[PDB]
Amino acid sequence: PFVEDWDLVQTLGEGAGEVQLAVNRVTEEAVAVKIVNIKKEICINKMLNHENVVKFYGHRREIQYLFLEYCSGGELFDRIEPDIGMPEPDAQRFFHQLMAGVVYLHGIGITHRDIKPENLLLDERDNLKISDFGLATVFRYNNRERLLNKMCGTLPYVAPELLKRREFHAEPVDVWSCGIVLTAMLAGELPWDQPSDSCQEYSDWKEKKTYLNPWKKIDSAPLALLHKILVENPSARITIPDIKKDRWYNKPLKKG
Ligand SMILES: NC(=O)c1ncc(N[C@H]2CCCNC2)c2nc(-c3ccc(Cl)cc3)cn12
Repeated sequence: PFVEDWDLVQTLGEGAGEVQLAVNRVTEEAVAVKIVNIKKEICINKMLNHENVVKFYGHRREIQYLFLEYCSGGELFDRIEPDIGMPEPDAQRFFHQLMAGVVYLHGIGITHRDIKPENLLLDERDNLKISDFGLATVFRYNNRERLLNKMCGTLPYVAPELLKRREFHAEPVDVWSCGIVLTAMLAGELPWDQPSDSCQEYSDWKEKKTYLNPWKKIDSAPLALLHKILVENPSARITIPDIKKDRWYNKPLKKG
């Protein structure tokens, strides 16, 4: 066990330390407790205020204890059936929410840098919340953008420029990773280990061999969006404002 007025029940997961479920045995309030960038993660977390971003309640040192909004729905990762994905209507809804969360972060000059299904949680209402800001950083301050120069993230989810460029813009990288997540949601598999020239799967994609997995499992509509997101040249890659105007993005979907 317990921290101050909170008792720790179970180990909900773990980064990397351990994420525990805490209950204010008195007020019965339930929140997530993460046990331990760290300094920056807290600083960044303190700026976060959005319905699609895990809320930060506070921290305590004592090993720093981060108190976060509890998402009982777990990771989006576990809603993805291997080799199958999930119903398109569910995928679209999660993607809508992911975009809302990313737009917000980018609007406050914050880049997540580690968007993946393991870092996207769901509340009791199955609302998506962006989580795990341990790799996040500021890319815009005083209205002045700063290019990124460090390589952070998770290989299957990183944009190709991150592996080939000295410096790169932060936004297009987060957008790319969102497209990898969309791919996973609709195909139940990742398209490649990494977006490098030495990767057969990536080369096949650039060569537009969509008759191969996982592209063949994806409907033409969402697939056309993926064609705009997973663009090698970050300056040609689709932006969020344009994603929001995409045909599939705006397609009414019914399940079942
Ligand atoms: N803020 C939360 O709530 C929360 N934060 C982080 C979690 N795990 C990390 C682990 C490392 C990768 N990123 C996610 C996590 N797992 C659950 C959960 C909820 C319900 C079930 Cl059934 C299982 C896990 C809830 N959370």
